[PDB]
Amino acid sequence: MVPISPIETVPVKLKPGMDGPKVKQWPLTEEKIKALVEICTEMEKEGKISKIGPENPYNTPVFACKKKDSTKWRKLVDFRELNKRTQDFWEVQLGIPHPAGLKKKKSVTVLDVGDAYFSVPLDEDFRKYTAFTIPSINNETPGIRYQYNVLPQGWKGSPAIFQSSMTKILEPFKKQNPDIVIYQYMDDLYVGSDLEIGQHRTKIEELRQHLLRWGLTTPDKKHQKEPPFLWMGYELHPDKWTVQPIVLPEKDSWTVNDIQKLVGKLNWASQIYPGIKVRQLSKLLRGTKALTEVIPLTEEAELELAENREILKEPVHGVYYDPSKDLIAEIQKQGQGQWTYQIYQEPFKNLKTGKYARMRGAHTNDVKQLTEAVQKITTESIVIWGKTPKFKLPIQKETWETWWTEYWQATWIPEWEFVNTPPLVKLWYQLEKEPIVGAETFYVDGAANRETKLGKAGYVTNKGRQKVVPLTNTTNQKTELQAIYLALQDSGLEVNIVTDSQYALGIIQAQPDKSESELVNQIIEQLIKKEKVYLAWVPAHKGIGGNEQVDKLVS
Amino acid sequence: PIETVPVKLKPGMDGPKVKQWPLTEEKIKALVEICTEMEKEGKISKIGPENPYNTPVFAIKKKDSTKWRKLVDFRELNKRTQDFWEVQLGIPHPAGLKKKKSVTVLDVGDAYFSVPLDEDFRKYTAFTIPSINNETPGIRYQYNVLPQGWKGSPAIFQSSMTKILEPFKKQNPDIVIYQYMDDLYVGSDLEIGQHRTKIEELRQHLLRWPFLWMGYELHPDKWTVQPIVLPEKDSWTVNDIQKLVGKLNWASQIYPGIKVRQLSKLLRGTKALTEVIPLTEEAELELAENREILKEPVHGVYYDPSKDLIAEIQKQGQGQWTYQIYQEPFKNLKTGKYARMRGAHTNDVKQLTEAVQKITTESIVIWGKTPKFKLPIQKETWETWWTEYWQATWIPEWEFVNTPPLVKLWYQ
DNA sequence: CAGTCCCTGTTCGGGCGCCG
DNA sequence: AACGGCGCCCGAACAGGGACTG
Ligand SMILES: Cc1cn([C@H]2C=C[C@@H](COP(=O)(O)OP(=O)(O)OP(=O)(O)O)O2)c(=O)[nH]c1=O
Ligand SMILES: [Mg+2]
Ligand SMILES: [Mg+2]
Repeated sequence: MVPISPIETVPVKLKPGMDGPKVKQWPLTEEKIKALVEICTEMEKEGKISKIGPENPYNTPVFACKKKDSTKWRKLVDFRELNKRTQDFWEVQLGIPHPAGLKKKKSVTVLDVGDAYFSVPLDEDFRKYTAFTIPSINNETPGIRYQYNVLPQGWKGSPAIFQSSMTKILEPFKKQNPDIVIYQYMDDLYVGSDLEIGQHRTKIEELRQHLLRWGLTTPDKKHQKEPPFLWMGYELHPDKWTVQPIVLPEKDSWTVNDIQKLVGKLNWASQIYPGIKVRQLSKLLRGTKALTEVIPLTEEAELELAENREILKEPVHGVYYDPSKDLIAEIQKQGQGQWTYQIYQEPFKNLKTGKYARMRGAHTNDVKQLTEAVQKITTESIVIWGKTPKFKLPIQKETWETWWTEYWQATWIPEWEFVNTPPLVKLWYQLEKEPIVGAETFYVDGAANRETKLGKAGYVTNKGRQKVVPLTNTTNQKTELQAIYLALQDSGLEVNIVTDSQYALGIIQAQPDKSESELVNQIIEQLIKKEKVYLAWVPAHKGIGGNEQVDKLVS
Repeated sequence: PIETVPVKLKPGMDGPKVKQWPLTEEKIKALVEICTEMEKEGKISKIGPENPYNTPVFAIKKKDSTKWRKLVDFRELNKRTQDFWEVQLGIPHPAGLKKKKSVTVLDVGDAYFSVPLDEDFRKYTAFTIPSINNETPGIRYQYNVLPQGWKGSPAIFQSSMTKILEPFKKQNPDIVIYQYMDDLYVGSDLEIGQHRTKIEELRQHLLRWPFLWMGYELHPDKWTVQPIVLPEKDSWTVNDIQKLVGKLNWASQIYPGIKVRQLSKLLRGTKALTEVIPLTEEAELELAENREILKEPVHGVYYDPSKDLIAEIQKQGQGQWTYQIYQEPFKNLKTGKYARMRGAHTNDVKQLTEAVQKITTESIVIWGKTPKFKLPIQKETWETWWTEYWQATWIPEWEFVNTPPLVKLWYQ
């Protein structure tokens, strides 16, 4: 006979054709034994745990661990076998609140519900599926077995049920206090208002008693009444916010798991510290699949790590969001496919910063990557503020106009202005739209053998110029690119080039300025040196002009 | 007092589990206001996390409308109940709708809110309203009545809709009425004054039983086709003939009688691209014969009702967009071109959004289906902006391609 | 006409950061 | 040695299309 809590239960079923968990216990140290017998006894008197008998043919092991800078212990059941047989839940936690999205509030209070999962009941017809024995002695007393009447910590349904139950309890209070903002993340509650400090504590006490009607306690241990508030890992001040102090490890020998933690902290730090790079550091995490393997820091990864530590020396901070002012996002190019940006409303008062250094595609250019950075910032800004910022981009209006009007795919950038801060983003060469009068016409072609990997590449021109080059360990695609490279090498500043390679033509028409292929990079270097290049395509094996002639040479 | 029509998913398929995407502030505020009224009216009910199903939701504004409209992306749920709205209670498509001089599209989705939904099926209509900056967890609902944007809604309401439209169809035997998704397609050969008058009479028939006041007008008899055309120059260069032979060779995949023998003979040698080549007597004859074949219709090209429609779009530049609708490759059921749409010369995504909406509308009128689109855009670019410009109550299937223009086939 | 190859793309799962 | 959420950078497995070979 256990009392039913005021919180409405959540009906939880299991996957059909499957039963409950039946896993043997895990032999643990005697320290854990004296840290859980006192818990199952206190929760039994408080109605959070009931005792069962032999009529419950289930069992589940459970260990424990300490807490964050505290003296209390955390009981974490290992429901990994129950989760495989429990129904799937749709998570209502859609993201992480960011302090740059918080608005200015005169009074702020941060709460923390004590015994979050232990104050929300479990489904009545589901408590039987949570059985676990507790031996008092490691090899003497068989131990009386208990069950769960609340949400166990470790079950895959506990977070979703708590977040949904907490919302239903706050819904009536929020309807009675519309001007009060309540950021609800797991058990921690951020409460803000523009009321006076005196009147603010009044509504806080009203909220603490409102939650008390459902068994939710807000103890004074984690009650925050004055800044700086520790919320979501940030330091919240009345007019600014900053990330809690980030410590980067400094080992004399670096392995693989150390860099994974190093790049991780730098990604977390890049949200407010401008100019953080992790290209050369993450470049060390390629190929090697041994987490305990020492990796020496390259000269590029060492200079990259040194410049990041100097950025973290000076303390930085972000501001809060003012809906009366516009959102501005300014991007800079950091080189080597690295981009950094800042989002602000007043100049030099950054709401947050960030980086975009993703390299997608074997061949690309700075205009494509700038477009991708703008999209990443737009989606991020809609998550945090629900609107798109005005952009300040280091690209001329004429440059962008030339790119998007001529590109064959649809592409677009929202309302933006040019900011003249080098290095500017430009197109390094422009293919002609019409053949060039007076320029030598190169008919290029390349063929390779699938078996021997041997091939030829060459050209034939209208002035009688000709070349064939034998190639070893190549492909048809490589010889087609090589043939174009030969035509660019052996031509003047203006050249018409005729190929039958859809592969090669498609790469060059997208005006790439960088490539994972050394051959394409060499082609790009030649295209920049030229003054006019006209690429034309013809179908192969159709007896078309010089394409038929150069086809005989390379095949 | 209405028995709920039992609805079952297709055998071997579970409900939709699609994540909600971020919404702007004005859209969240609109959806919160809309859902509060619908909940007060019992059309939707709040649910918990024990419902593992979810469908994205956002809001749109129709053309020349300042009123927000809730729009659910039921695309996943629709193709998991395909044996219902196509096999059990299907809606016949009239072949005369595309022949009418004027066709008005009326939003009738609000009528579906009067029919209850099968209790065993309401869990599949779950959607989640997001919050800005993740202030609060998602606010989940499920539908208690027939939802807008679900293909099962017009199928179940069809028995009710027939009785309402029965007096009007008897009063006007020449008017063709077609129902697709939340819309009603009313076509007539009457004059513009007579048509709009008869449309208002039909609105009054529905009133005696929030977007009924709108009426998007169409003219399928004015819909044009964009055939493959060949350039006509006074002088031809080597480069001109190379592009021509390249175009005709690709065109031979559609018209098998196209020849390029006499035109390829003009390019014998290794000539400069800009060298002018005079067309021979046989080349004039062969090019003239090819221009006539491009006017002749393609052999064995007809619509198969059991096959999906496919739409390809090409960005031609300068506000020009070409498209082809087909079921089998090189068997195009329709080819067209759009020019000077909204966003021309400034926004590719808005134009592409407009083009997709136009093509889909034509496919509903002509065949009663929505095509699967092959969009010439990067996935991340489309998924960032398309909802900002969407003005339709349905959403077609799409995929993303990247085809560099080797030959300008559909627009010289 | 199939069956490969070459090349490039997306999907996903795990590594890490961070929150509870 | 647990659960859920988001982000990044990584690689393996997979799909898809031109082009060559039997
Ligand atoms: C930190 C943490 C938390 N949780 C779940 C359990 C309760 C809520 C909040 O945890 P908590 O605030 O740190 O402890 P809590 O149970 O609320 O008890 P108190 O310390 O607040 O008194 O999230 C979890 O399952 N694993 C974890 O590692
Ligand atoms: Mg707590
Ligand atoms: Mg070739």
